[PDB]
Amino acid sequence: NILEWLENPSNTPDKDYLLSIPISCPLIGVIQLAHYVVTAKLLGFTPGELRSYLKGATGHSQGLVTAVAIAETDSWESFFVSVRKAITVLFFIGVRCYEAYPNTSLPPSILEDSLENNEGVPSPMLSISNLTQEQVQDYVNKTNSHLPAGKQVEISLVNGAKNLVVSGPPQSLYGLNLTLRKAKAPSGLDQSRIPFSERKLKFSNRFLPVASPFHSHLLVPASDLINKDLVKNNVSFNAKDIQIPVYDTFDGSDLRVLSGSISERIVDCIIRLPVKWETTTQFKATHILDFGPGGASGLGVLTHRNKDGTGVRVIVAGTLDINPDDDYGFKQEIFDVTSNGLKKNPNWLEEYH
Amino acid sequence: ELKPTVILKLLKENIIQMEMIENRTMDGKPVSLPLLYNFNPDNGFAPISEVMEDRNQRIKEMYWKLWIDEPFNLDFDPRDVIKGKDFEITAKEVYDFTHAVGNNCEDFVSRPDRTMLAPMDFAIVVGWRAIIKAIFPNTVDGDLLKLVHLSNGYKMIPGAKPLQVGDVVSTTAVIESVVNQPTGKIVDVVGTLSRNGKPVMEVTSSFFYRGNYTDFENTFQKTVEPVYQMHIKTSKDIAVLRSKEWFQLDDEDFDLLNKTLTFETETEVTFKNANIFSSVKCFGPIKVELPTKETVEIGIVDYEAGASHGNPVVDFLKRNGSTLEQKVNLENPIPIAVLDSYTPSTNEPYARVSGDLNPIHVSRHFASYANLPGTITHGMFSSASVRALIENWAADSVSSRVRGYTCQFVDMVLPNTALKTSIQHVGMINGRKLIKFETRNEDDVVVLTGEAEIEQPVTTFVFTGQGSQEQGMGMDLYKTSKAAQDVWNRADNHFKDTYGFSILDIVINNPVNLTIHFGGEKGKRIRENYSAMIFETIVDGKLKTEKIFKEINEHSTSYTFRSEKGLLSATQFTQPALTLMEKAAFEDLKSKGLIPADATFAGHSLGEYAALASLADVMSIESLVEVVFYRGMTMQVAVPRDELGRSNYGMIAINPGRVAASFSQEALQYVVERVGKRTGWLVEIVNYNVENQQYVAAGDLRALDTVTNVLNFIKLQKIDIIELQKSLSLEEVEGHLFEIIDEASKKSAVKPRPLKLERGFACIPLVGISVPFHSTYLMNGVKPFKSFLKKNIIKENVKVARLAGKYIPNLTAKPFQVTKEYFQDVYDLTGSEPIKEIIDNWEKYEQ
Amino acid sequence: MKPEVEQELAHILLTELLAYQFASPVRWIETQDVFLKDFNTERVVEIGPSPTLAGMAQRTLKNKYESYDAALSLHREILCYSKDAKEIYYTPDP
Amino acid sequence: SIDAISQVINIAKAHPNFPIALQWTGGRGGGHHSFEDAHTPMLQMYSKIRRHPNIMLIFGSGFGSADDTYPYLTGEWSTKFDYPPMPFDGFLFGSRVMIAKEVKTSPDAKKCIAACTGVPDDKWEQTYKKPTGGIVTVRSE
Ligand SMILES: CC(C)(COP(=O)(O)OP(=O)(O)OC[C@H]1O[C@@H](n2cnc3c(N)ncnc32)[C@H](O)[C@@H]1OP(=O)(O)O)[C@@H](O)C(=O)NCCC(=O)NCCS
Ligand SMILES: Cc1cc2c(cc1C)N(C[C@H](O)[C@H](O)[C@H](O)COP(=O)(O)O)c1[nH]c(=O)[nH]c(=O)c1N2
Repeated sequence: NILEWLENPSNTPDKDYLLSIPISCPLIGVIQLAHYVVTAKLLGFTPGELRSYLKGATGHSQGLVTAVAIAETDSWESFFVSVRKAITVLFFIGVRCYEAYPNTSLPPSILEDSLENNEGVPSPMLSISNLTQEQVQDYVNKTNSHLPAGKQVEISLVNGAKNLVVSGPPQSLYGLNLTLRKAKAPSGLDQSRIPFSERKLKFSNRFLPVASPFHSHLLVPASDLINKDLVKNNVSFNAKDIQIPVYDTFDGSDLRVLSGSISERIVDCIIRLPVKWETTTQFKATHILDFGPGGASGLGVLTHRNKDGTGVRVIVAGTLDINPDDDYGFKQEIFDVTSNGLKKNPNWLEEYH
Repeated sequence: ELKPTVILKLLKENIIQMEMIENRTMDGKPVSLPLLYNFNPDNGFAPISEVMEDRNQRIKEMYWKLWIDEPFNLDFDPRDVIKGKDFEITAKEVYDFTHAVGNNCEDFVSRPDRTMLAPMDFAIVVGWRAIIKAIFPNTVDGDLLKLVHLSNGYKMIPGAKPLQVGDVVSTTAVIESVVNQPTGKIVDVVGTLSRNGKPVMEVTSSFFYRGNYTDFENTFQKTVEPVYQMHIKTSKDIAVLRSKEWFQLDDEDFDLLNKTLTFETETEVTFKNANIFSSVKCFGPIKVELPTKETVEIGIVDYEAGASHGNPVVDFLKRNGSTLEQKVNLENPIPIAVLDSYTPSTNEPYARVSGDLNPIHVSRHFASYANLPGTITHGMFSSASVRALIENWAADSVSSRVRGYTCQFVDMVLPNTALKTSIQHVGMINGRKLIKFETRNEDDVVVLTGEAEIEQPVTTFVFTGQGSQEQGMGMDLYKTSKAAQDVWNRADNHFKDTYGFSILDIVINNPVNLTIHFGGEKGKRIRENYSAMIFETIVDGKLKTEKIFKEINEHSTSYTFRSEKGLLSATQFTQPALTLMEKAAFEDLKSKGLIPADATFAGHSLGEYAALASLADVMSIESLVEVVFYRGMTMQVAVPRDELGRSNYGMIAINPGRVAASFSQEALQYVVERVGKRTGWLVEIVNYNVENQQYVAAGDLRALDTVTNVLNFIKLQKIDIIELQKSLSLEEVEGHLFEIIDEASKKSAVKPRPLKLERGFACIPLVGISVPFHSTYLMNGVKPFKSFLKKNIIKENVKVARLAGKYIPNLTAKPFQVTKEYFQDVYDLTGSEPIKEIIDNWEKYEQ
Repeated sequence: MKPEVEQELAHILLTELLAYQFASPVRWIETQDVFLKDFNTERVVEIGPSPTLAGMAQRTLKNKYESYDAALSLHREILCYSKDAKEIYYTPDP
Repeated sequence: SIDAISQVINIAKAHPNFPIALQWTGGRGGGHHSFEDAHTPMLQMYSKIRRHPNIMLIFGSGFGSADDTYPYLTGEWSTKFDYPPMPFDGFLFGSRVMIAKEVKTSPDAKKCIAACTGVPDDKWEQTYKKPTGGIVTVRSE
């Protein structure tokens, strides 16, 4: 009862329940569609008009559903058709994926150890910053050798050259984290007086605030059930209805050039296939509008970090705030009618040629 | 939706019927309780009177339809066994049950490549119909609307694995006790869940019919009495026991003097009235403690009386014996957690999964009629809910660890109550932790108390061998612990009485020499024991008995044991002393309830003897110290000694990683074997302790000094053996190592015979070791020692259950098993005629 | 196999195991591997006057089980009776 | 180091109209040297430096020709590390000019310098242990 929760903050369930994917999947869809509508309405565009100004759309994990949905949109009358399809895909992903891999209580000894070692509350997705994919894949290979098949972890998101996410059982990832906490040097270690090549590699690892292992073998059983639920509730995405390119999160190809079902591919990209974020963002653009949730903690700022010095300006479309560095934009930059609306980020090759 | 709950009308002219309707039923059809009232308008002040005739029957008929899926028949005997129908545990029932009680433990959740368990709480679902049928017989006449559930408890049968999805579980229930108390009738029910014929767990439920009951002919009480122990010290104690008719030895001429007896009695009682019994039966085995601390049956208690005010058997045993308490309290309770939980807004989900369709939990009208504060939470919901917390916190979410759980339903809970459960570790019972919990409501009122028995983490005991001994070892424990005192005192007495020395004196004072005097009658008896101490060898089918202590004859007045530094270092004293310190430590742990029933164990060398006496009780204390004293003497005889008691033999711990990073255990094996062959002296790798970090070389003190100097030279030259033997030259390394060995051997041979072994870079000498333990030098000792072991290890004391899978021998580093494969592997390691004969003839032993 | 026959064979096996242990090497590498790996023991309690085998288990774990123990998230307590009485008896400091 | 580059940035921020020549050298430079890689700290700090238009970014250490400096001038150097191009504003040449005619270096010291083979950037850290390309690291007072 989201309307009840929004009217009365007292009657809103606890964060753990909200975070569970049967709730969080469709509601993150709704947040993104809501930001898209606020954007379109304050510009006096129809959804299709705002869509027509876009060279392309894509999304990170379940964002890819919202990206295909807004790619289909034309008028305010038929917008709720696209909203329904998106909400329905995300409902069945949330529900089926939760049924395939429900969260269970984690041993309190594991929780106590993770909190005393300034790691997160364990979760099915661990983010590793400042290690290469090869390095992370070596540590997951070591962990996976000992573990049996149904407990094995895998690289789920390649967000950047040194920004990786590992999915699998929270206990299996706590196991990976024990292996990592040996290999990592203390944060307040001075290595300035050590030769560069002899330094102990320092990196970050935190559990993500998520409740399901997206992009993992654990959720693969849910695939067939989600596909059947979509054919039952009459949710398809036709290439000819998708007016802008929508980039696949695995190979960065346009979803419109698929032979098979786009809905089946999108489901596959969310539940099974890893997100290769630098591969999917290979498109040429001066501006990137980040509708997704998280404001400055969202996909926009991640994408900025990957694209810094190529002449791409990210705008965080969902948050009004002030960036002191002014290296990416907020909401106000979309609507500004003065020169402040058209800020270009530096391309170093051109600027210092 | 809106449904009829009550229908009030006139049945006949004068009979008011209030039909109470339950809509939440087994088959969906509503069930109606007709409450009947007389209307007598001649009594204007109170014209309505309840029809009390058949009222408990009418209530039972309703509850029967709601709870039991059988024909309504209250004419069965409360003494008879109740047979519940077979129950198949499905994933769907486990899912529904765990959600209903808020149990999020992963063992109960479907996961890939992994079998789904049922929680032990699931036992009430399987057993409810059998268990609850016990409060229904005609002779157990009570008002089910006033039924209180006092207590519930689960107990896993030792060895039994937890319930799983797929398991077909059969249930039996028996009424243990039904007794009329001043305030109501208590019914104590015991359910037994079985799977594949074998019993898995016992469910204990206590129910209370609030009321005034005086039908004492239908009451009875079975009590399992606490185990009583008597130490029979005097002949007066024996006479007092023989004066009791109930005390009935199997063998009347059995010798009770100095024996410890245990009485394991059960009391069956029938009542004439509240205070006087109409019958008393007290029966059960009387057991004597054997020297191994095993108890065996020597007779029965068999008491049978009519009208009585008491049980004289138990009164006697209380006054004269001591109570054996399985539960042992910790010094201080260890707080585990203070946990918040909630009762659900509705009791229908729990009602559906449990089959407990009691209207008082779901129907406002029944709860009102029953005078309750509202539609109270199922006590069994609160049980399962607090048990899920215990399982999570106390058992670290390993559901298999929870072996028993009992809860006392102290007070009723309303839906949407916030409960606070304090969980504490308060004691031990048989290796299991004893967890106490107390659940309070928002008003700080105790609603639920109980306890759980949680298996300790998987444990191994490892028993140290020789080298570890020091003066005073175990003497702090000996002061404090009664268990440790009994071990030491029994061994000290055996040594004093048999060999004329105190093992305690040697541990405490570590004398350099010890003279044994053979004066007087006692001295001649002790001298005989030293003389009768013989090696029993078989040579050409002939018994050739040799003497240990050659210098002791019938004209000897004394014998002096000799040492350089102290006799605690001499192996015939070290062995008993270490074995006792270890057995005393272990007996203290056992006394405190700290030993898991399924612990594994191994001992390093001598440690193996303490381990076997400790965990398996294969030998008595006396047998143990005798066996290891002999073992030590066998080793002392095998080794030449000087006047001061010094040998030309020793041991070095070699770290192959401390010489060179490329120097492996195959390189060490090679070097040691070459230093042995070149010099002709004794040196072998005997203890494999830490892979690539600690190997022990035993033998000739010169060979050990040579090996130390060779490895010191190899470390300083930084020269590899394996790289040269494979990539440079074939068998040249052998010749090259010979001259390095010769350099060290020439310097070692010059040194005097009692040469002090020096600490190398890759070698450290083992202090207080003078025998080449575990070398082939001691192989002559095996046959006499084997014959001695065969005499002193009695086969009746070998409990396979206490060894099988648990004991890891040093010889065959594999968990002990009585299989052809195990025997064959032992034969391959050490060829022996008895084992070969067992392997060949294995088929006749199987049948 | 009958209980009394199994007992007889167990007696013969045990007498032979102990008899030969005298003059056979101590395979404590393989023993530690059996109880640390094949049983995933969480509490190793060393019963002795000094921590020799505790030291050995602590070094075996560091040398060949550091990744195994991390991966399976199993916490080993290596307790010696002589030093770790409080942990073995469950008598922690107030 | 990174921290010193941050301090240079703070000075540039405080005097936004005053030209700051940030002369970046790695540990591979002649004379008193750091433990720092030449590339890694530039890859981390280049973006933050280029936010300050008054900072003129000079790359030194290890350079002796047009060929070896050209990739730093065009910015293509940073592409080998999967970063966008990162052009530099100029170069410094310490070691390279020590055998020039007008340097006071004694003839036999010039012959000694010339005879040093040097090593590529991947091997420079061997100077801490042993002679590497005829060069070694020693400690000042
Ligand atoms: C050998 C033994 C004494 C080593 O245990 P310890 O005293 O705790 O020794 P440690 O390895 O912890 O270190 C103590 C010091 O002794 C020395 N040392 C230990 N092992 C050594 C070796 N193999 N070679 C040389 N020096 C050694 C070192 O100086 C070491 O200091 P370090 O840690 O800086 O290297 C002990 O493990 C032991 O008694 N093992 C043998 C058990 C046995 O097989 N006996 C039964 C006989 S049948
Ligand atoms: C002979 C000699 C002497 C000095 C130096 C270097 C050399 C080679 N360097 C460091 C110098 O300015 C510059 O940073 C490095 O030389 C650049 O590295 P390359 O030597 O070109 O590889 C140096 N730097 C500085 O700031 N003051 C100085 O006095 C010196 N002295």
